[PDB]
Amino acid sequence: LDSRLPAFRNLSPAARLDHIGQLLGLSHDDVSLLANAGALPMDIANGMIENVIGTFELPYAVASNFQINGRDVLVPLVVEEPSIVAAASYMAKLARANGGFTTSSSAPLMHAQVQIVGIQDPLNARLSLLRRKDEIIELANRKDQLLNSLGGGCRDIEVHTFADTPRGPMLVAHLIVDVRDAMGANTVNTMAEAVAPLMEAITGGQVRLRILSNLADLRLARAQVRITPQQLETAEFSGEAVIEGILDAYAFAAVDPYRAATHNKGIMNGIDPLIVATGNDWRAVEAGAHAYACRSGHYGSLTTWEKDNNGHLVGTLEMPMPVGLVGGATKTHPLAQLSLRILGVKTAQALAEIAVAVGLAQNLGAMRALATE
Amino acid sequence: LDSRLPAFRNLSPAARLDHIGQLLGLSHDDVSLLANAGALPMDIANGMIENVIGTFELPYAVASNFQINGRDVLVPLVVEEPSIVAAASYMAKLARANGGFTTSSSAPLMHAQVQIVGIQDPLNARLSLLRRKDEIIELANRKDQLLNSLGGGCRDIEVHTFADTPRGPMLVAHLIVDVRDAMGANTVNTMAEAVAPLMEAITGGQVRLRILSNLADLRLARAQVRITPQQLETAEFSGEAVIEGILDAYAFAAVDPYRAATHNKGIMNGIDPLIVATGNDWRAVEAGAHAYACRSGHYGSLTTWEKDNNGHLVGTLEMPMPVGLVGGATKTHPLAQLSLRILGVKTAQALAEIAVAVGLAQNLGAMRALATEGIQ
Ligand SMILES: CC(C)(COP(=O)(O)OP(=O)(O)OC[C@H]1O[C@@H](n2cnc3c(N)ncnc32)[C@H](O)[C@@H]1OP(=O)(O)O)[C@@H](O)C(=O)NCCC(=O)NCCSC(=S)C[C@@](C)(O)CC(=O)O
Repeated sequence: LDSRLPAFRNLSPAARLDHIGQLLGLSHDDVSLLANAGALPMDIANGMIENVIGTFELPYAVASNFQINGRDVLVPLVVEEPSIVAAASYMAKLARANGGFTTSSSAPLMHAQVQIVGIQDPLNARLSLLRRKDEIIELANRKDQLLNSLGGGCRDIEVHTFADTPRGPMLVAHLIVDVRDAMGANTVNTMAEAVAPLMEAITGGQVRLRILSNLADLRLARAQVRITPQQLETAEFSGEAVIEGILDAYAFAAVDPYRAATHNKGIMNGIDPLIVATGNDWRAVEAGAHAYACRSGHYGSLTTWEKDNNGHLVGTLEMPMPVGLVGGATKTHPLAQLSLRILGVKTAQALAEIAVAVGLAQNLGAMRALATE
Repeated sequence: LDSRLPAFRNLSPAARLDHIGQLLGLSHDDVSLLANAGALPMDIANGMIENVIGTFELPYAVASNFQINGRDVLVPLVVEEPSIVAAASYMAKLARANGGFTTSSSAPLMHAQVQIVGIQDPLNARLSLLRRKDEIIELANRKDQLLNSLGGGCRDIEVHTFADTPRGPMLVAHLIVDVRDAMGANTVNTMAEAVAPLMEAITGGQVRLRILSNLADLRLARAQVRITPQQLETAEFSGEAVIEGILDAYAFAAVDPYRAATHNKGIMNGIDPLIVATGNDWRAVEAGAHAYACRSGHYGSLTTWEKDNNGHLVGTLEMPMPVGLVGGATKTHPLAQLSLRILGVKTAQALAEIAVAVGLAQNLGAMRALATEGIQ
């Protein structure tokens, strides 16, 4: 694949769609899903959520120029706001000159919380759980034999205590679960429910909440980009001066939450539309993102911007990125499936890596514009 | 208006649309926007964002039972995830028995930031700006005649310093701008750019960033709800015990960020789908919400839950809520306009007040389910 899409910006929607179909070797019938309204039929929509009266469209777009670990990728995006897609495509074009985006990710590990109340010895009860951790892990894994055969499963447990709250002592167990190609919510919740009776027997306490955490800080995806000063030169400003301006803008985000909120919103402009296009839960991605940004005790920037030993601008994005290829609405929505086909992703972590590349690109675009006006 | 919508959950989509069309007196043309797929014309879609190749549908639903300061309201929602609309609807049903949701909001005030670097005396420059604030405020208000004539504009300035960063001393001025019925980005960005030269002249620094803040903590919207124990009784648990379980779930969120993230995500399950239904920017609402949740230096719960002196469960939500009745897709998408019609909102702050009511109801529904689920 060549993702450069020359003159895409100026083609009609129909022409653009035909080119995409040609590049990818889409069938006529796949192209029909975008060439005509109504790919989400009403019997599917009506079964997805409650009280349905119709469907609501947003535009479906494709960003150009992306390249991830040396492979060109086409990126579908669904959103209402202008300039997002153009900026992403432009920053991807710049990145390609220097190797594109380089990405990595952790295993798809999600937390399942099990909250325990009713005991006067939470700190002791924590150790009772840990002593019996293999038993707990085995009980969790008995509940999803398929996931274990797919290469996932409950890997570990961690236990945290809150001995002094206004509502009395609490203990919180986390199952740590590899959820393979799912976002993970229903997969881990089921394990949390399975182990609850055993945790009650061990601790002597009462289990209350059994629920994933959206702070998915064991499910991290990472992206890098590099930009040279020559690329950032304008009529008004040297590239070197733009790079210094971007570093100043970054330091401003790092110290001031009023700026960090906006800086990180720019990142989510790039990410959330890919999450929507793939039928994934964008509230989950947002909650993970912004809670992670404040993990230090200060709400700061998700990205970093620095100058390397050659004077080049180097950016990173590392963040939680819980997404699926299966589960929820990813399989339900025919255009979610088409998006995954467009992307060519074969694992959920591959999708997560593309997401962070797009977020990094969108922040780059915002940094560049704001440093050059 | 009566928003109870009896039997709604079991009616066909077409019958549901008929029933709300009767209640509202929707025109033929309004109803027909949902007779067939494709209500967003491709020429409008193509003008909205770049590189458009088609459209992407999500389900469009209406939550029932909502009442805001005594008035029934119907709430359109666009989202992919189950249980949200039902939970919001059921908690709204319970709320009605005790007066519905009570709401308030601040004026639609947004921050514009102007970042100034390279000043050798930033703390002194800040006073030079504050002395000249009327001048700055008048410059800000020079160009947007329409906003001024509608009762908005720049109201004030504040100035903050960060004298020691790794990139040297920074001054940051904020324009405080009433943006009336807009979210406000273009309004405040434009003002930030306009005032920049003058600030530079006063301070002697280089202006760098000129840009809104999404941490819209002067644009707050507030909701309250009340639920009695009799309303919460289940087969297994008294309503009193359910209240205690909900308070336990709240305290857990207040102390543990791993729970708070999830808890707040449930609020946003309620809010974001209304933002989407009205053509508004949900990334801006998300950023304001979650940044606000950590203003203290601890990432906590946006909602509060207590028991009052009568033993009733009382909940609050106060948060930033920047939304528009105008701008972008809110104007150009025919269903964003239909949603506004369904809602009956006449100002952006009224839309914000409904948003927080729905977020509050969603969080209550989520907690209630988790607090009452038996052990397996
Ligand atoms: C890219 C923009 C929108 C237009 O740039 P321009 O200099 O006109 O680009 P140019 O015309 O040179 O085209 C260069 C490349 O840019 C792409 N491109 C430009 N315009 C379009 C378009 N209309 N459609 C598609 N592609 C476009 C395209 O890839 C093209 O390559 P090609 O010539 O090979 O096709 C430029 O205004 C810009 O970079 N904006 C970045 C900031 C921006 O508004 N971002 C949008 C979201 S807003 C955001 S993230 C919120 C913030 C800013 O508050 C976040 C924060 O505060 O941090």
